[PDB]
Amino acid sequence: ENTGFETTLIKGIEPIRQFVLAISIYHLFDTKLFSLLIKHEVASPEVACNELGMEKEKLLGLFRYLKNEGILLETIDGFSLSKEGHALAPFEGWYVMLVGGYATTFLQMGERLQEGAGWATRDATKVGVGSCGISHFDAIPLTRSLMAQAPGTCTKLLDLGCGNGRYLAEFCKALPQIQAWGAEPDRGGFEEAVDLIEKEGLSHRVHISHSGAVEFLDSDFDFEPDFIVLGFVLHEILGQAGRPAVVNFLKKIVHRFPAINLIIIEVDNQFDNAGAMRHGLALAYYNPYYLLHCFTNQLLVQDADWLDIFAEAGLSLVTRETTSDQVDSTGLEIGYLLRRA
Amino acid sequence: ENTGFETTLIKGIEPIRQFVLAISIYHLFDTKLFSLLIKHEVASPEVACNELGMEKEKLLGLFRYLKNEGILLETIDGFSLSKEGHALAPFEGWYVMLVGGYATTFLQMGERLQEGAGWATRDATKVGVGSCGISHFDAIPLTRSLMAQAPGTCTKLLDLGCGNGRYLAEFCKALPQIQAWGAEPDRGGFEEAVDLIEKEGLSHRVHISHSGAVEFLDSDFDFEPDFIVLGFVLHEILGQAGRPAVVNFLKKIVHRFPAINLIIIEVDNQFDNAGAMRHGLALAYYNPYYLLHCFTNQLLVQDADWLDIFAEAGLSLVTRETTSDQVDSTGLEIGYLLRRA
Amino acid sequence: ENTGFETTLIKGIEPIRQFVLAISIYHLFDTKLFSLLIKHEVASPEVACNELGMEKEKLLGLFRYLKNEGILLETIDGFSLSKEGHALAPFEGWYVMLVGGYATTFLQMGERLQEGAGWATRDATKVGVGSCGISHFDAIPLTRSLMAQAPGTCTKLLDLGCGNGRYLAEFCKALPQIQAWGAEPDRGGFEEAVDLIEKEGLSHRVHISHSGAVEFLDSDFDFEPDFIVLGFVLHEILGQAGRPAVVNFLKKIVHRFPAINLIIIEVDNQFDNAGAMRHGLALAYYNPYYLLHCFTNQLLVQDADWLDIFAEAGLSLVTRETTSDQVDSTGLEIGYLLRRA
Amino acid sequence: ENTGFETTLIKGIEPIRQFVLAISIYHLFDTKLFSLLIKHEVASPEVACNELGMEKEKLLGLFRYLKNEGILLETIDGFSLSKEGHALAPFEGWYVMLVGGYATTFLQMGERLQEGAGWATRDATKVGVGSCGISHFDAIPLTRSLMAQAPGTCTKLLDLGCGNGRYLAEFCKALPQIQAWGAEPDRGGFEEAVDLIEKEGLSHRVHISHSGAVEFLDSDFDFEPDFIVLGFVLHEILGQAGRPAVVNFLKKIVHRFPAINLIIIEVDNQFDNAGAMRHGLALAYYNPYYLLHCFTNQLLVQDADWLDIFAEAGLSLVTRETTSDQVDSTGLEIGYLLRRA
Ligand SMILES: C[S@@+](CC[C@H](N)C(=O)[O-])C[C@H]1O[C@@H](n2cnc3c(N)ncnc32)[C@H](O)[C@@H]1O
Ligand SMILES: C[S@@+](CC[C@H](N)C(=O)[O-])C[C@H]1O[C@@H](n2cnc3c(N)ncnc32)[C@H](O)[C@@H]1O
Ligand SMILES: C[S@@+](CC[C@H](N)C(=O)[O-])C[C@H]1O[C@@H](n2cnc3c(N)ncnc32)[C@H](O)[C@@H]1O
Ligand SMILES: C[S@@+](CC[C@H](N)C(=O)[O-])C[C@H]1O[C@@H](n2cnc3c(N)ncnc32)[C@H](O)[C@@H]1O
Ligand SMILES: [Mg+2]
Ligand SMILES: [Mg+2]
Ligand SMILES: [Mg+2]
Ligand SMILES: [Mg+2]
Ligand code: NA
Ligand code: NA
Ligand code: NA
Ligand code: NA
Ligand code: NA
Ligand code: NA
Ligand code: NA
Ligand code: NA
Repeated sequence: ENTGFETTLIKGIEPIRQFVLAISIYHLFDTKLFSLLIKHEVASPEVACNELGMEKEKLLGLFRYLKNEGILLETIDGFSLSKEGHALAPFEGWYVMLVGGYATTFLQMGERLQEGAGWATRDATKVGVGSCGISHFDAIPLTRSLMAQAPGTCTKLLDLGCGNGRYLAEFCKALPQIQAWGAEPDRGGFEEAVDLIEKEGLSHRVHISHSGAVEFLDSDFDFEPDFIVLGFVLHEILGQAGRPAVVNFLKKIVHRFPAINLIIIEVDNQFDNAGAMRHGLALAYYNPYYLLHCFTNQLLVQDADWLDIFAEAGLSLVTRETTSDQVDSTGLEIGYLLRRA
Repeated sequence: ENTGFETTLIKGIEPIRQFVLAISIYHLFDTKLFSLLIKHEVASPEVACNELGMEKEKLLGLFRYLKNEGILLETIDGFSLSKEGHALAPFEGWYVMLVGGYATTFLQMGERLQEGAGWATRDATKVGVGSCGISHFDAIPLTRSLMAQAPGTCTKLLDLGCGNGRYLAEFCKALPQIQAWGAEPDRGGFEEAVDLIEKEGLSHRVHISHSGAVEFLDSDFDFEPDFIVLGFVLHEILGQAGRPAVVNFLKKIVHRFPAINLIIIEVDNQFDNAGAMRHGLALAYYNPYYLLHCFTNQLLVQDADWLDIFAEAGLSLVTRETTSDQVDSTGLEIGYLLRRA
Repeated sequence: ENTGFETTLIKGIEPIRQFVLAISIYHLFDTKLFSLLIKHEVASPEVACNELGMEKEKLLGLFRYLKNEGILLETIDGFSLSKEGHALAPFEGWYVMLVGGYATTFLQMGERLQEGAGWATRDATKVGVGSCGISHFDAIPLTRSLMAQAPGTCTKLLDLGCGNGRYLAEFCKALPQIQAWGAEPDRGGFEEAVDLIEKEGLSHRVHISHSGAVEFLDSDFDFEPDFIVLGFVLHEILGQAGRPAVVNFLKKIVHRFPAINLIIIEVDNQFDNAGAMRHGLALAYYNPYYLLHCFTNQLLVQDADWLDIFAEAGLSLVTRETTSDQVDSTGLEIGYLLRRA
Repeated sequence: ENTGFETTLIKGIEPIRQFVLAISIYHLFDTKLFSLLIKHEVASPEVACNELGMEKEKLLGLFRYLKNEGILLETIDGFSLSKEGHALAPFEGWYVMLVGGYATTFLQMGERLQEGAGWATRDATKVGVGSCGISHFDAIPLTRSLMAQAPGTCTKLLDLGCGNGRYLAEFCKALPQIQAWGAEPDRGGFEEAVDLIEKEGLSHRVHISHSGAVEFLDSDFDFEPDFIVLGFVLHEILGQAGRPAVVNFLKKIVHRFPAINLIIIEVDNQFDNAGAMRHGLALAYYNPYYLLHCFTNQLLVQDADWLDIFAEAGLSLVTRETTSDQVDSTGLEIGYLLRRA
């Protein structure tokens, strides 16, 4: 009979309905259709196709799908972002990072669970670009707050694992005296960083290198940074190379630059903390973030584990802060301002 | 200031939270962890790992993620499906089809929108296995209803595009006189069909061929089916080969078997019908289904377009029915019972 | 142990969380706080209190509650409507009708289920005001569409069960030549109608009477309307007085005004129609609407039952239409344009 | 044109859809229909009507409404609780308290905001019965944990503001040696307490008095309790009588019983704490709870304010605990075990 089955089916596949919506919103941003709709206000599929070099029948299908979900409006003149569509604008970075960067990673979990199957891969170009977009809201203001509390003023800034260079673009625009250097090991992210710096008119003040963090510190250069930012990069080194390697890397930084101010941003691993995981942002963001870190070659640890690593590396904590409670009130994103002990 | 940003962020990325949940539920089913939890009732990560050949730290991460979402319970003895987890059991086919089969397809939409980029690919093995799982609820009962209304009793059944052979397994178990033949062009789906038929003890009554529908009808065989089922296959032929090819294929069927009863199941294309698209199942299932058909080499048309194709092919409609309103009340899934005019 | 109980509790009481939010949004509109926030942009509790004659500690509690739900933003200068709060503006009529008018009705259902307990009461003033607010979107445009299909021109309009007189105000602003008369039996609704007509500068063109529909038609007056509108009033007469009374009332209308055009708006009773009840607006609005109509002295019947009543009353159907699919695509709200047979 | 209005309307009035569902679930429990469906498994409206003395057409309306929402299933034999309906069972206390006890309170907020309008009323019988139902999960296990940490053994227990006496029934069933006395000032709650104690076969061990807490301590009796429980009652006395009255009341307790162990359960007022208010249970339960406490004659204060009151009353804190993180992980429900300083 299957009595009452349909009502249970509609609820049972609600995650699938939102799964397709999340990928469709990601493409709406990533293909620049979102930016096109903002600029044109109303655009026919023909006009959007001519501008972005797309095929009309496929574009009309995406637009009809989004209109059925209320993201777009359709009039005789074409399609436009609805109020709900416009409201998505600030969240671009989260879609780019988690869908663009990590969709393949989540899809690989079944095969990667097998004994000896290795780490799930990701699209590190989208992870870096998306992460930088998110950092505009949480990590960049946290880094700015920590920088203002250091005894010295920043004049030469080094950002290792810089993604598309958004921290350097924001700090340099706000603080005109700064000269900066970013290192990004992902080739795609490195190319986006060189492009962003050029587009912002900062190429005379900011250089980007295609390099990993450890290899950059082992390389030869005359730049003498007074600040180094490690935004969510130490846990990647921790997973990739191990704890002794992280301690040695931090020791190398203060051996080479004894007067440097280090700003480290990390996520506290509270995956197994029942109360922390009930916060709406811990469930929407941190729960999938913790899951992907169990399948990739990256290792999140607790606030106390980081403090112990800093002590072992011969670093003193100047101050520790979490993000503004207006953007992320979980207390899981922590910034540390450190100096040589 | 970003005043009130976090509350908007939690709602803004709700599709991403459910996107990861949908992929995680898909793996819970696909890896056989769901079946293991049903059998064991409670299982430690060590016990599940030993049984399925998995790695404990990755499995513990998936289990902790699912426990945070309420799908699993954790006690000192291990993990178990919660009431919410158990409730997911009937929906396996939808997760396997839409996530397993079509996740890559949705992820390809951005690149496939470009002029000349071609059709998005899919994992046709998962599409066929998942589709057969869904058909247990909607299309198999619809096919059974249409078969009972035909003038002749079924003795030799041909199922073209059979997936894992679930229609043949269900009809043969319920109707012991039937001999059946299935054709599935996807190698993976064909192998699952041979395995399912063997596991059900039906290899003496059901044969499966690795073949497409048109090529199967052009092949040489002595089998004289009195019923042919085309469950969601004509729209694939329509997209792949065009309307004249579909008409010629239908004409070939009644030329070769003039007394045959044809049962065709298709989805009515009402993507642009405002009222139809507000039904909860049209939004959860048919909206993403219509979207994927704009990006793959398959073409959905309306009920009237199908009736016109049948008239052109020299077929008469015996009866037309939609699915039981207890499982799918949209009126979009339509079954046609046809014979030679 | 209550293992995993909290996650089930948060979902289990989700209807209670939204129950309080719905009442709070209703008060935000009804107390004029919503209009105050629109005008001031930002207001401290002190400023809102002084303007509306409210108590600061209670107002701060409502504001903090709404801020936690994201309806309001709080800055050093005070509270403001968020983008989410602004987006609620068009829905005022639904909150005023279903919460203001019918909260007491839903709350009485437990006691009214008892044998001989009678009909649940409602706040008919809020039902009329709220219903008129809703009608701006659905029923007024439907009435306008039906009026344009009638032969001749409207010069004298009679609206029986007019609520706050919104149809008369809207029709008088679009058709500056018409004179109008409204009858509303609820004293509160009648007083709101006299006030709305005066505020719109229409008192020289529109008269309102405190009267029921049947009693108005039995009264003495020289007004010769060429159009009579019965917007969701016949089913109230049907419940209150019975089917013979409705037929007699309709007969009386065309006996007194043989050349009149009648426009009747009614809701088709499809409470027991599985497919109809899966539409998102059927669940959000029509399911509670049907429930209220089982506990109040009002009777909804099917489209065919209305057509039979019109035939028995000696009326002929000129045309029948449903609402625009841009506002209500259920097909449940039906407008009939009738004349004497 | 109202382009795309319907999709915005369905989301805009989602709180109203859940508002009606919450009231309907409350009645399903309160009228004993939920218990009837559990016992019968399947019941026709006629059978439920005959058993509970209800009217068939109204009951059929409630049942059809619930079936459309998936709470009930309908077969030829009648209606039954679906899996979703069965899953509601543990949450009865929350529906009885917040809907039964406080629906009138939320509905009065608009009028009670006016200067000099006084405190909103509530149905204290439903608040006490509902609160006791909730306490089975959170506060009773917390009280049991605190009792086990006190020196000696409980033999005489006094519960002031006992509601329906559920703590006394549960403590008497787990500790068969204890005698108990409860005081409840609400007449309805007092009568439910006398009935519950009798139904549990505990009338020879447990006495209930119709009295407030302060008046009970001022009355004459020979009972010498070694434990007194004040479960969510001190904040009611605080609002009703003021801080000096609460301090005097606590002083009176240890003056009369110098060796007594006091167990006080209170909710920490973190209404204005951004991070606390993002927890799913803080939004679902504590946000409406805080709102009700701004409109009723009850005052919630912070953990530090309670500790200060205890110090001023001459009490010393033995231990302080929050609820099990399996049921309530907000840290907002706090239990204090106190003794004379
Ligand atoms: C999570 S993203 C953070 C980007 C940026 N720092 C921010 O805070 O938004 C981590 C970045 O570090 C890069 N990365 C990974 N391993 C690294 C390594 N060993 N050295 C330097 N960067 C690394 C990744 O490619 C990626 O761009
Ligand atoms: C949507 S699934 C439906 C499976 C099954 N008939 C059912 O109703 O559940 C479509 C199936 O047809 C197969 N198919 C695709 N093109 C085909 C063709 N030209 N001939 C035969 N089968 C085809 C696919 O590989 C897939 O297994
Ligand atoms: C659902 S409201 C509809 C108001 C308005 N016609 C509209 O379409 O928005 C029904 C109105 O009819 C009024 N009413 C109820 N019984 C009536 C009667 N016997 N005669 C006239 N009006 C009646 C109610 O007081 C209420 O104002
Ligand atoms: C929130 S209920 C808590 C009931 C029970 N103690 C529990 O923990 O579930 C508060 C109860 O205290 C009662 N109450 C209110 N004012 C009181 C007073 N001054 N003295 C005693 N009880 C009071 C109310 O009637 C109600 O039954
Ligand atoms: Mg990382
Ligand atoms: Mg297909
Ligand atoms: Mg009505
Ligand atoms: Mg209280
Ligand atoms: Na981040
Ligand atoms: Na890892
Ligand atoms: Na299907
Ligand atoms: Na296609
Ligand atoms: Na209406
Ligand atoms: Na009625
Ligand atoms: Na409580
Ligand atoms: Na209060």
